Amino acid sequence: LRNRVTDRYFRIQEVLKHARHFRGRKNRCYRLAVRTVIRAFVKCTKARYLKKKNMRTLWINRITAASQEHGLKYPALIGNLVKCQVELNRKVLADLAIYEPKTFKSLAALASRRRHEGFAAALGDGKEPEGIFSRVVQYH
Amino acid sequence: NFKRISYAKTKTRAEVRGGGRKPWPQKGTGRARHGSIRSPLWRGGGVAHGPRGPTSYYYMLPMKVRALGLKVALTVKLAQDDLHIMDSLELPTGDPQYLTELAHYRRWGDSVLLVDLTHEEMPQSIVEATSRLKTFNLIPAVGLNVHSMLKHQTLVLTLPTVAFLEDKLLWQDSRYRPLYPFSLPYSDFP
Amino acid sequence: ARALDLLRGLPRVSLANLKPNPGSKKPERRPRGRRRGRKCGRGHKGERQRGTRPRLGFEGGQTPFYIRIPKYGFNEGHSFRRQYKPLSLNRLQYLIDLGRVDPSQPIDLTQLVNGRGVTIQPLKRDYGVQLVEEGADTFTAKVNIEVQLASELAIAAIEKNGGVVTTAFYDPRSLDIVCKPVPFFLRGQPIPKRMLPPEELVPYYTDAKNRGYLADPAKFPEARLELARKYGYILPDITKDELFKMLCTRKDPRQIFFGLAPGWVVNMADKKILKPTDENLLKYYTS
Amino acid sequence: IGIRLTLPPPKVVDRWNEKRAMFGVYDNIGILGNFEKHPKELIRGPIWLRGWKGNELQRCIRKRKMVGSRMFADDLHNLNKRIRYLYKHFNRHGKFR
Amino acid sequence: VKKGFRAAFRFQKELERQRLLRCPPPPVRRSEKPNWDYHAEIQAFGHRLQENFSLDLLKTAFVNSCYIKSEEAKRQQLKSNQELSEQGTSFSQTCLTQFLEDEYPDMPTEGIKNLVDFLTGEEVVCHVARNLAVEQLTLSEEFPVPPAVLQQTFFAVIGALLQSSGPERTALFIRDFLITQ
Amino acid sequence: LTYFSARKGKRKTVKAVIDRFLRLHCGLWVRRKAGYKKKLWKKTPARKKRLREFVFCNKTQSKLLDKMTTSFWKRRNWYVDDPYQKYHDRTNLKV
Amino acid sequence: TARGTPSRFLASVLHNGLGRYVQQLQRLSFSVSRDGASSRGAREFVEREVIDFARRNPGVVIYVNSRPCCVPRVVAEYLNGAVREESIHCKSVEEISTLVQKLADQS
RNA sequence: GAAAUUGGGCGCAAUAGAUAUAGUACCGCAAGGGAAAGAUGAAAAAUACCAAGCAUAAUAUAGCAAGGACUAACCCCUAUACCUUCUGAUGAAUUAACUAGAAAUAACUUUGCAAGGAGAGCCAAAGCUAAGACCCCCGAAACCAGACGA
RNA sequence: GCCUGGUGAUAGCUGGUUGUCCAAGAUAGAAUCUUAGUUCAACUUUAAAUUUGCCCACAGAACCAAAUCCCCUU
RNA sequence: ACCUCGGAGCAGAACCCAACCUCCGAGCAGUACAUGCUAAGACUUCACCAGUCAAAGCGAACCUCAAUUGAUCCAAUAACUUGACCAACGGAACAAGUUACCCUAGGG
Ligand SMILES: [Mg+2]
Ligand SMILES: [Mg+2]
Ligand SMILES: [Mg+2]
Ligand SMILES: [Mg+2]
Ligand SMILES: [Mg+2]
Ligand SMILES: [Mg+2]
Ligand SMILES: [Mg+2]
Ligand SMILES: [Mg+2]
Ligand SMILES: [Mg+2]
Ligand SMILES: [Mg+2]
Ligand SMILES: [Mg+2]
Ligand SMILES: [Mg+2]
Ligand SMILES: [Mg+2]
Ligand SMILES: [Mg+2]
Ligand SMILES: [Mg+2]
Ligand SMILES: [Mg+2]
Ligand SMILES: [Mg+2]
Ligand SMILES: [Mg+2]
Ligand SMILES: [Mg+2]
Repeated sequence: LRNRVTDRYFRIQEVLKHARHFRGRKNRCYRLAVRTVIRAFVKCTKARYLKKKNMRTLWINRITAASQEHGLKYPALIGNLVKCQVELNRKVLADLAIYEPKTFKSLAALASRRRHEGFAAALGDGKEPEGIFSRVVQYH
Repeated sequence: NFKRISYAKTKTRAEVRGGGRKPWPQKGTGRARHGSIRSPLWRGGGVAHGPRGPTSYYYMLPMKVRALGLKVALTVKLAQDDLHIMDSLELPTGDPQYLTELAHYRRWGDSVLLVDLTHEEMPQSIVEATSRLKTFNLIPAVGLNVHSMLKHQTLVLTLPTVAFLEDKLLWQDSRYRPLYPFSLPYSDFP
Repeated sequence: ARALDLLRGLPRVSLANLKPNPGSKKPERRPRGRRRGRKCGRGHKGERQRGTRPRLGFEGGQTPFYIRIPKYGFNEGHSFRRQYKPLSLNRLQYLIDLGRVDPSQPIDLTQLVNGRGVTIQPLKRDYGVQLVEEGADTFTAKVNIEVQLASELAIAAIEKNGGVVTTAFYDPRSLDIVCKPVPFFLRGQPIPKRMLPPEELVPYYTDAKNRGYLADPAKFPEARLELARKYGYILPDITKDELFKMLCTRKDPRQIFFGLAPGWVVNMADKKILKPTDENLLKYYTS
Repeated sequence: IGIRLTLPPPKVVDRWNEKRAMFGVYDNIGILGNFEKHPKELIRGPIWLRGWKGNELQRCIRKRKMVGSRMFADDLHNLNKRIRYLYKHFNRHGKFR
Repeated sequence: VKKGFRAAFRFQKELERQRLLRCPPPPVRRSEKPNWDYHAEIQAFGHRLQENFSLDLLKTAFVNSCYIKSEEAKRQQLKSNQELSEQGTSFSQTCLTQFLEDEYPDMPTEGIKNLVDFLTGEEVVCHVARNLAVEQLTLSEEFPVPPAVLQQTFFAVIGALLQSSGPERTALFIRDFLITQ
Repeated sequence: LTYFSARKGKRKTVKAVIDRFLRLHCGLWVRRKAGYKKKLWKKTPARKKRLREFVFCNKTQSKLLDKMTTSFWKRRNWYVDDPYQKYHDRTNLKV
Repeated sequence: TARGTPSRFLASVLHNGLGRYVQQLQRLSFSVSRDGASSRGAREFVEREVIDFARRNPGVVIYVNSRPCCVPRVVAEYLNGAVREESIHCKSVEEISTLVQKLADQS
């Protein structure tokens, strides 16, 4: 052996500090721990996409539930709040739903009022006065 | 590296002892197919690509590059303020401690390379003083190289060695390509 | 220089500061890791991965390119053909101008070697120098050259200016002693006699038109007169000027060096010349 | 666990040894001693590789022709087989041709 | 026996770390470890909080009475803390009652007394003074610094800030460290 | 070919290559055309004129022939009355 | 990964922005070899940048130890008694400046 | 594939290096094959922490055994083991150690010198000299020579 | 037969080829005792020199469908 | 049954395009003896090897067909030239059957 490898405890231990919490021999036997540790890191990076996705569906569940408390449905609320130029997002609406339910009730009132003006406006067709909450603020 | 010769050798799978016949048959056993007990996979087998024999690392740079290397070492020692020129290496006494005290007083350095013109005509005092010191080394002017000018912090020439080095190194500039080696006789060389 | 003045301010150059010129050392590529080795550059398992690709030229079974083609003798007698290094007159004027070839002496082949004007190698069967007409206009030198071949226009360009050309012959042995004479006088042998040309070259060196060294010195004024008429210059007589005694000197055939004789042993060490006085040796060396 | 538990004894190196202090002297014996010796006549080693560098097949060929007559019997035999192997390897195997 | 030194050194220090995790030493005070200049670090404690002190007065704010007694127990082989801590706790009690009577006018005074006795409790004040580097500068007898002692040094530091730069800056100090609790 | 001989450890030339081809110093290999002296009775004179020609070689044929000879064959040759001597240096290329 | 590592909630030390802002970094401890190639950028940091740095925030007390080390370190200590030891091994002065300002800015 | 001619260690350090502590033990009728292994200290007239495997400490619905997480180990959600061979069956109980890219023709990059280069030989119509940088491991049936065997 | 040697036999066949990170990168064929392979080409890669490349409009490309070639402008 | 070369379809309109795909054929004959010599520029069977076309010139007069074929080395010959059903037609200078005794390395 001219130069054989001295510093090999530390290469193993670079892998095995990530495996100490597995089960079975994956927690100790480098050959098994490498496949599981690699595979854990791949899951760990593909899970960033799913973290974002699952938060958003969680918010849609909470906005759906809270808006069904006021008779609205979820598409009605989101649509007719966009149409009022209230560009709050799903995270904030879900957090208002839980922590500030009067603000959420008033947002559901603003969205159902806008929804009815959409109905009455698109029923009596022709030149008429627009709805009060139907007006938009032009930016230039 | 040019003088270097590595004596490292290992044994290949042919040179290691025994291992002439198949250990077990090719197919019938459940073991791996093997051809000798001395193949490089076995504990005790030969080495597949180990060091082979004495190897020499010999190469010559052109002599103009060696000569230019000596020049460059001299200008660098002078520019870094490490060249010192004596008129002769004649000490008032032959003790080592005198020479180390002198080198400490003039702020030379930890290690001094003293260079005299010939080995025969080196004064007895500097020979007795530097033959005992580990870091102050006498060398003839022929012995001057670049590894030992960089190894030593200061370098000390005498005036005859300076004329010698100017002669021997300014010769490589303004000389023809050789017809035959310069050890052979020429019109004007020695 | 500002650069040594930079070297003042920097720490001392040591064996711990040194570094190769960037670009000198390409890094070694070796087959370890994800990129440099899994198949390690051999590709998929075939014959080129196993290591056993057939010899150079093998086209896989059809008859190879370098064998479908008829043998023709381009290189038939290549190592017996004679070669002659060219020396142009542009080159020789160049050597005379820079002090490397002294034109106030005879220019033998030793003087072109010692001025390092022409490198000739007797192995690789160079038989010496041939003069070359390149630079004939703008050649202004009175010279005495001994060159083994010479074109007519090069003879004309030398002989116009008051020069003399002759074409000598040298054996490979003799040529080898001529070019580098000093490693011959360390060989200890007596100076040999140069041999006469072979039968192919005797009609060359016995013609006065190409200034042979075995030709008549009675047919030379006719040839000098003929070139002087052909190329339109009035032929100067070499007899008048002061270099004439220099411009007349030839060494006879069977004499390799100029002032020396065959059979002498040059003693380089104590600067003597040992000459033989036995009659059999004198019959052999003065043959 | 192939790692050592106590750290090894320290490696005391004398940089101002006789060999180290005088390394490299007379490498320029040619260029500033009137070319009477080459530097390759300074190197000591096997007689077949003083001032000569070759790959392994050339080292073996040179060793056989320079010193092979007084080599021992099975060393000579091993060396003949190494030239025979290395011949069959350099000349018939590899990637580039 | 593999030749070399670097893997044996790394492994030597990992063994040192597992020795420190298996049997950790009892915690020593900070002034008995390297990189300590007491004076420089009192000045740093001043500039850290964004105010000025008279440095000798703050120095006496960190000097307990237990430390002098065990110190003179060590002599046989300094102004105390108590005046500044008296002034500091008297002042901080009355200023906390000022703030909490101003911003809660309807509270009973039993409630204000229990709030103020929370914001000057041992739990709160000891939690605050272990993160303002008060404990590191306390000259106490025993380590860790016992909570009654450290309460006393914290209100000594308030007393020193009072004599330094008046009641308004200490009011802002007490506002920014005790009321935010 | 032989990359390292057993006697010298040098490269060897393939002597078929020398026997059939002509290396000009600029790097061009000249050859003779295959079948230039076969069945001339059944070839049209245009074709016979084409076969009696000295034809240059390809780029990869040229590099294959360079690898199969050695540096002796790649060398300047100042022959006396060489027929091919005006074809060694390459005149007037613009790459 | 997150299941291997511990986690915590976002916090301050003593409500660090409410009343006033307090620099959470108490001590730095540089240790720099005098002769040694790894602490070159540390040397040029002590000579150029550490005095300016020491003036830009006086609540931080800085100790430059300058012993024969083989790897130079900086040791940041924080008000809540945390200790971050980072190396400044073979770093330029600019890289050390960004590291020290990084340690200053955090808690 | 000529000839004339020319003229001590940038080693190994107990799977390494010798097969070697020994051609011993063992195996074979025989020729012949052929091992393994030791570690205190100045004195024996001074008797820690670390592989796999386990134990301390068995187990709790669900599923390539994780990841996102989470107050919370599990429960929720996402997720067709690795190598190799195919366009898309093979091998591996596990740990430790050992175990596989060797050539500088030409080109390129970097120096030196430059119509010359090279410390003879060799090349040269900007070349030549020097360096750097490219070419694996295991596995048959066989054939031949000489022994040992009824 | 078996052993030792030649012998590291040979194997176009099977299996295997060990740090990191980035970049560019896939489908015409012709010969061959050749179709389990090689050689040339095509494609691919780097470096270098230069000047056009790609897309395309009129006009144009034979007698006995979809389109393509060619091609200035852009 | 086939193995090389050519024509047509496949593949309708530049080029190219397979098959143990569909149909025809070829392995010559005839005439001329300037079927002399040279030489710009091109095409090209997807490489190479082979193939094709050719103005001007010198010298003279005043080729048809589609395929109609064979490298190198070697022979024969003073020379010019000539030499294979080398048809397995890019051709090894000359080598058959069989093994349920087969054997090994592999593939399905
Ligand atoms: Mg989404
Ligand atoms: Mg053997
Ligand atoms: Mg074998
Ligand atoms: Mg071994
Ligand atoms: Mg061994
Ligand atoms: Mg052994
Ligand atoms: Mg364990
Ligand atoms: Mg599940
Ligand atoms: Mg792998
Ligand atoms: Mg018997
Ligand atoms: Mg093999
Ligand atoms: Mg094969
Ligand atoms: Mg990419
Ligand atoms: Mg064939
Ligand atoms: Mg095959
Ligand atoms: Mg165009
Ligand atoms: Mg083509
Ligand atoms: Mg065939
Ligand atoms: Mg065929």
